[PDB]
Amino acid sequence: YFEISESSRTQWEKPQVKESKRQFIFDVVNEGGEKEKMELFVNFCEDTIFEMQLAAQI
Amino acid sequence: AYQQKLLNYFARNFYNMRMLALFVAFAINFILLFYKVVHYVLEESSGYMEPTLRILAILHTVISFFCIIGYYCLKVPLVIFKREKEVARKLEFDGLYITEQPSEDDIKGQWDRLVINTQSFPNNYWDKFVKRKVMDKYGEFYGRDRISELLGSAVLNSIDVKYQMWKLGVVFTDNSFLYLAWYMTMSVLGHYNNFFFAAHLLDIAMGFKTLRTILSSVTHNGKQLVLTVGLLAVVVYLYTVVAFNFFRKFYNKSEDGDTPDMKCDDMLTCYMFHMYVGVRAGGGIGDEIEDPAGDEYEIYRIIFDITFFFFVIVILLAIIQGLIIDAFGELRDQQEQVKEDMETKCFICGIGNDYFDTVPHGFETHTLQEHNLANYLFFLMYLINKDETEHTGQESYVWKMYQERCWEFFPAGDCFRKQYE
Amino acid sequence: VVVYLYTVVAFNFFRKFYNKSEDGDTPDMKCDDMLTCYMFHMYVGVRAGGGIGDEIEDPAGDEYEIYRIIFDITFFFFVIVILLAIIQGLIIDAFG
Ligand SMILES: Nc1ncnc2c1ncn2[C@@H]1O[C@H](COP(=O)(O)OP(=O)(O)OP(=O)(O)O)[C@@H](O)[C@H]1O
Ligand SMILES: Cn1c(=O)c2c(ncn2C)n(C)c1=O
Ligand SMILES: [Ca+2]
Ligand SMILES: [Zn+2]
Repeated sequence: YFEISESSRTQWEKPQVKESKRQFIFDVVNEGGEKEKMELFVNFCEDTIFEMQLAAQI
Repeated sequence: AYQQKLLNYFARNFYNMRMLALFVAFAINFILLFYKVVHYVLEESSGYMEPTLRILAILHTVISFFCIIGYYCLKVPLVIFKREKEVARKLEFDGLYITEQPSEDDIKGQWDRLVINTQSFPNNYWDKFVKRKVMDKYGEFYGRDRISELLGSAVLNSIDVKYQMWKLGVVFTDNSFLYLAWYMTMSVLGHYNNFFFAAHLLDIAMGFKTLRTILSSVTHNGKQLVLTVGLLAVVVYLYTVVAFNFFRKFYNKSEDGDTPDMKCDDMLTCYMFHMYVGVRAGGGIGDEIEDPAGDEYEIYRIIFDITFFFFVIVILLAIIQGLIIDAFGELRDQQEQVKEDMETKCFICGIGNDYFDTVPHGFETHTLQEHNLANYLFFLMYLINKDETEHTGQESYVWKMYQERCWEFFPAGDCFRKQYE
Repeated sequence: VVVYLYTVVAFNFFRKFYNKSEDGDTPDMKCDDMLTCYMFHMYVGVRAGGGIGDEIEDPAGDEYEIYRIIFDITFFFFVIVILLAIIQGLIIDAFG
C-alpha cells in the first residue's frame, strides 16, 4: 500500500501519454515472450516517467 | 517567454492539429475537382473560389509547419531518451565502445561515437555517472587516462556544437519525423503545382495502428503473393511461346485488309498483347482473336481457347484475388485480436479470464483494484521521490531488486487470492 | 479516393484519349474537364470488367504507350480485382 500523488494522477490521464500507453499495449500483446515481457514493461515504465516531466512543463 | 509560451502551445495542441490538417486536405480536393481546360476554375456555388484555394493553400502550409515545430518539442525528447538510454546501458554493462567495437552492420549503432566524447552525454537520462562508473569499472583492464581521453552574443560560440550534430543525427533517422518532413514539402511542392498536391490523401492510410497492421500483414503474406503473381507471368509466357510458334496468323486489328493489317506475333508484342488484353477479357483469348472457321488447326485452336481460360482466368486470377481478400482480412482480424487477447488474461499476473468471474464481477476488481499496471508505474515513481533512508521492508527489498535488474518479484502466475481464502 | 487519384493522373497526363465520336463526324465529346473525367470513371470504369481499357481508345504507336498500359493494368487489379472484391467480401459475410 502506498500513495499515488495528485499531480501524478491527472497527468497519466492526459492524452499526451494516453497515446504512449496505447502504442505500448499494442506491442506486447502481440509477439513477445513472457520471460522478457515484464522486462519490456519496465523499459516502458522508465520512459513513461519522462513524459510526466514534460507534461509538468505545460 | 512569449516565444516559449507559444512554443509550449504547439506541443500541447498537436493531436488536435493534425486532425485538422486532414480536414483541410479534403477541402482542397473537394474544390480541386472544379477545373475546366491552360487550367482554370469555374464556379457553381460561390462566386469566388480563387480566393479560397489561395488562402487555404497558405493555411494548410503553416499548419503543416506547426506540426513539425510541435513534434520537435513533444516527441523528440522522448526519442532523445530511448536512444540515450540504450547507449548508456550497453556501455556500462558490456561496454561495446570499450570492448565489442561494433562492426559495419547496424550503422546507427556505430553512429553514437560523436556523443560519448561530448560533455552533455547524459543530457536526459537522470543518471549522470555513466562516465565515472565505467572508469571505475574498466580502469583495471584499460588505462584510466585512455578512458578519460575517450570520454572527457556570448552563447553563439559557447555551446556544445558537437552534441547538436549528434542530436541532429538521431532525429533524421526517426521515421515519424521523416514522414512529417515529406508531408511538409508536398504542401510546398503543391504550391508550385496543384495536382502534385493531392498526395495528402496518404494520411488516410498512414495512421498508427493501421500502419503496423499492414507491415505485419506484408511480411506474413507478401512472399506468397509476389510468387503467385510471378507465377502468372510464367504461364502467360508459356502460352505466348505456343501462339507465336504455332498459331501466329490469327491476330489482326484491321478492317478486313483495308488498313495494312497489324500483327501481334513478333517476339514481345505477342506477350505484351496477352498480358494486357487476354487477362482482362473474361472470355480468355477468344474475344480479341479471329474465329476458327474450317481451319486444319481448329481442334488445336479450341484446346488453346479453353485451357487459356480456366488455367489463367478461372483459377490463377481467382487465387490471386483469394489472397488479398484474406490479406485485408487480417487488417481487421489483427487489430481485433489485440483488443481481445488483452481482455482474456491480465498483463502481469497472467492468470486468465474465468478465475475472477467465479466471484460476482471480480475481473474488473482483480484488474482495476489489485493489479492495474498504471499502479505499478505509480509505484516506481513512488520510490523515486521517497528518500532512500525512509524505505520500509517491502519498498527497499523491491528497490534493491530493481537496481540489480532482476524482476523475480512480479507476481508471475500466482496472484493473491489464488493462494488465500 | 483511389478512383480520384487515377482521375488526377488521366486528366493531367492522358487527357486526349477520351472520345465518344464517330471519328470526327460528330463534333467530338470529351471527358477531361474537371469532374466529367471523374464521374466518367466511377460510372463506366468500375462497371466495365476490363477496367478502363474498354471505353477508351487504343494505344497504337504513341510515345505514352508504355505508360498507357501501366495505367491500363494498375487501374484494373487495384480497383476491380482487389478493391471491388473485398467490398463484396464484406457483404457476403455481413449477410452471413
Ligand atoms: N493488468 C492490467 N492492467 C490494466 N488493464 C488491464 C490489465 N489486464 C487487462 N486489462 C484490460 O485493459 C483495459 C484497458 O481499459 P480500456 O481499454 O477499457 O480503457 P482505455 O485504456 O482508456 O482505452 P484504450 O485502451 O483505448 O486506451 C481494461 O478494460 C482491462 O480490462
Ligand atoms: C533519478 N531517477 C532514477 O534514479 C531512476 C528513475 N527511474 C529509475 N531510476 C533508477 N528515474 C525516473 C529517475 O528520475
Ligand atoms: Ca528508515
Ligand atoms: Zn492481473
